[PDB]
Amino acid sequence: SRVSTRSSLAEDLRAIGLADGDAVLVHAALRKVGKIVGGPDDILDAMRDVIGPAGTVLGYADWQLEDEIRDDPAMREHIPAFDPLRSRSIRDNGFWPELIRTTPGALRSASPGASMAAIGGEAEWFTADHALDYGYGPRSPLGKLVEAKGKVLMLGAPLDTMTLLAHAEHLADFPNKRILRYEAPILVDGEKVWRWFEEFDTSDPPDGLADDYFAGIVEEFLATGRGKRGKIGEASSVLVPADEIVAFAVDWLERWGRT
Amino acid sequence: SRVSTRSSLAEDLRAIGLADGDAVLVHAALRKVGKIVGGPDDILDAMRDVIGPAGTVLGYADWQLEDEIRDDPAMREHIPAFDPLRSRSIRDNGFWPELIRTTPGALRSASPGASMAAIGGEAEWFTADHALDYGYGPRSPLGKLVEAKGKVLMLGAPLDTMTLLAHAEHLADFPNKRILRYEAPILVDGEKVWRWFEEFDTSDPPDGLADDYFAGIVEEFLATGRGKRGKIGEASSVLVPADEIVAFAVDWLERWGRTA
Ligand SMILES: CN[C@@H]1[C@@H](O)[C@@H](O[C@@H]2[C@@H](O)[C@H](O[C@H]3O[C@H](CN)CC[C@H]3N)[C@@H](NSCCNC(=O)CCNC(=O)[C@H](O)C(C)(C)COP(=O)(O)OP(=O)(O)OC[C@H]3O[C@@H](n4cnc5c(N)ncnc54)[C@H](O)[C@@H]3OP(=O)(O)O)C[C@H]2N)OC[C@]1(C)O
Ligand SMILES: CN[C@@H]1[C@@H](O)[C@@H](O[C@@H]2[C@@H](O)[C@H](O[C@H]3O[C@H](CN)CC[C@H]3N)[C@@H](NSCCNC(=O)CCNC(=O)[C@H](O)C(C)(C)COP(=O)(O)OP(=O)(O)OC[C@H]3O[C@@H](n4cnc5c(N)ncnc54)[C@H](O)[C@@H]3OP(=O)(O)O)C[C@H]2N)OC[C@]1(C)O
Ligand SMILES: [Cl-]
Ligand SMILES: [Cl-]
Repeated sequence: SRVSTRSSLAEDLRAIGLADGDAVLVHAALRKVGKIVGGPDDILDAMRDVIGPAGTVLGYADWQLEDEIRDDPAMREHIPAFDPLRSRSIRDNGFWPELIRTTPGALRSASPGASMAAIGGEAEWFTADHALDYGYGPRSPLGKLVEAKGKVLMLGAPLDTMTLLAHAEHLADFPNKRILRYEAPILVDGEKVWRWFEEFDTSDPPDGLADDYFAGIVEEFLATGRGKRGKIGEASSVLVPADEIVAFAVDWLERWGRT
Repeated sequence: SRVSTRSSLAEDLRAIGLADGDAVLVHAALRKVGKIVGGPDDILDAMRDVIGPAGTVLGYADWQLEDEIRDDPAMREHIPAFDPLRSRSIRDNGFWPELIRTTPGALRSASPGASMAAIGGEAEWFTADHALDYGYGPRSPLGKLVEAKGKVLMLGAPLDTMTLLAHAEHLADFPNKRILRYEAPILVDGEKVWRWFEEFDTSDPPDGLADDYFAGIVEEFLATGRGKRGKIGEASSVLVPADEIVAFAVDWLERWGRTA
């Protein structure tokens, strides 16, 4: 139990594989890092030191609308619409996405449940044109992370929380993919509008698979030797390439689909 | 089991005395408000609905640099400078100042430990020209709140967290006022420099007074029939005029200083 600094976190970052120009989606359990001089913003600052101004740091924001509130007819006129500039990140994703979203210069994508926050050189591209329906498919920050050959850093975070594998759930061809259909309010140029949405279910695993089955896929990909386990401060962390673990996961799901 | 809405919060705020054009400094214990459909941002939205675009909402941000870290020379090069655009509010003041600070359009003043976040029609005036030394005196959002005849809302918050009374502590003529001197990093045209600061002590009360004596002062002020109590959602709340309670508190302290 000793203090991390902005310079200290930068060298831990490089030791795990973070490099110049990297785009990296980060899932964090910030308590695992331990003591930090300047708070967790030192983590994001050290990240931008390593990747430089061309790199991008992302976080999975989502938003705070509860399903039972959304579907309560008495609540309709009182629910604030999703606003990429104002809607706060879902608390269950930890402070990290909210840390990014509230950093000046950061941007947030338009697809509510799948919304990502991004800061850095390509933050505008990663958050632009996010599909409202199927916000985990190719027209999403997750698809663009694969396209740009980005990475995913699990910063102390349990491996089941790697949202990128939901992009694999979208791409993979396996039978009986559940489809969700829901109505939610979104801000359309400043005005609240209720819009119907549809997507593949991301809150429940496919039938047969366990809730934390994302964790097993990550563990299998690391056994291939294409990842990197590393210590960020005091937090056991994993850095994996985005395109390689998506392909590994798509094949994993399609193979299971043929059983 | 009651639920607050932006609409019902605006009714509660009008009922306690918030009005069109007000400037209100808010101290909040948001848990006491109870369930809110849109989360605590409904409170800020309802307030802006009541006071209108000419009104201003404020919160007491401070910042997160700890005294033990600040004074440890082994930490000196690693401490980030205070940046009114990036330094997060001290967590001890609750989510409310950070809620305001991170709302687009909000501004945050320059005097680190005394810094305030503000949003609304006069947020720029309230946060401008905040004195680095004696940041609770006349050149501060607290002084400007008195000047603008603003209000203070304790939103479920304990009455001793009324930071406006530190402005009265600054003005009050009583003997042996403790003066604090400390060094802290700030940005001067976008570059970190360490600067020495001076102010009257706000982390400890005057010698002989309890740590929570602010609360007694507010209660004594309400005992005169000025101010107003009411429920904001489920939160027992207090709205007082800024100028009247400062004059009351300065009188209270100066009369106390003449005893013993
Ligand atoms: C419409 N909304 C959704 C919709 O989008 C859709 O949602 C899906 C969702 O349901 C799925 O969930 C399913 O799968 C998940 C994963 N298996 C489990 C639930 C299950 N139903 C979802 N799968 S994706 C999950 C993505 N999650 C993450 O990225 C988070 C990863 N992190 C962790 O898991 C951590 O373990 C965490 C839980 C966050 C707790 O860690 P910890 O508390 O230790 O650390 P934390 O990060 O919280 O920070 C603490 C320290 O931070 C410092 N701090 C905080 N604030 C500070 C401030 N202001 N200043 C300075 N410092 C600060 C501080 O040091 C803190 O420590 P301290 O407090 O001092 O002690 C896919 C989804 N799409 O369907 C459902 C909905 C509802 O419709
Ligand atoms: C350099 N820094 C300082 C320096 O400035 C100087 O500081 C002075 C300081 O030392 C003095 O302290 C002295 O006096 C104080 C007051 N008597 C006591 C200590 C003493 N030494 C100081 N005096 S003034 C203090 C001003 N304080 C306030 O304004 C706070 C008022 N509120 C309260 O007190 C509450 O009781 C509180 C503590 C906040 C707890 O309330 P609560 O539990 O209800 O928490 P919160 O309000 O945050 O609400 C939580 C809910 O909010 C929702 N939420 C949160 N986050 C959300 C997100 N992301 N999304 C959506 N919703 C969110 C949610 O519902 C939460 O609830 P849940 O978690 O879900 O259950 C003067 C100072 N100048 O000297 C010291 C230093 C260090 O040098
Ligand atoms: Cl709205
Ligand atoms: Cl409480």
